[PDB]
Amino acid sequence: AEQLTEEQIAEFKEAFALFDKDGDGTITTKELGTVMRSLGQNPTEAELQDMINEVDADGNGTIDFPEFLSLMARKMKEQDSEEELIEAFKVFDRDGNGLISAAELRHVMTNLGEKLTDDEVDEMIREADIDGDGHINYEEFVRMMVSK
Ligand SMILES: [Ca+2]
Ligand SMILES: [Ca+2]
Ligand SMILES: [Ca+2]
Ligand SMILES: [Ca+2]
Repeated sequence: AEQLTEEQIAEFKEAFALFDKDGDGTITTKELGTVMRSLGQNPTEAELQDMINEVDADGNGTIDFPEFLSLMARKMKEQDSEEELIEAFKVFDRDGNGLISAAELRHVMTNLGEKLTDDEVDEMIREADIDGDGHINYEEFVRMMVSK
């Protein structure tokens, strides 16, 4: 009773069409290459082959539209969970400097209904901190959120 509407499919065909320059229904390493170069990156042939191999489920050396539909689904699913984590990081990082301090984390925990001492909060930071600055940056934040 669901998965994809005609309209989503139509928009996924538009995207496929940008890459499939000659309209044969497949994207080759060299078509991938033409699109990347247009975006200011010039990958070597070996780099292009690793990107296709990643996506090529049947091993025929090219990406058809079912294969691109699979890819696009995994990717946007992933882009959603990254949006969530970036959003939760910017509410904690009250001054926007890239780093959650102990004062910032304690203030947000109190608005979440948890009145924590500075010792409690220092312990929370200490478990998550990797570079030893006593702040949580985004990388340390994601590594804690995805599992301790
Ligand atoms: Ca093609
Ligand atoms: Ca294939
Ligand atoms: Ca901050
Ligand atoms: Ca740190």
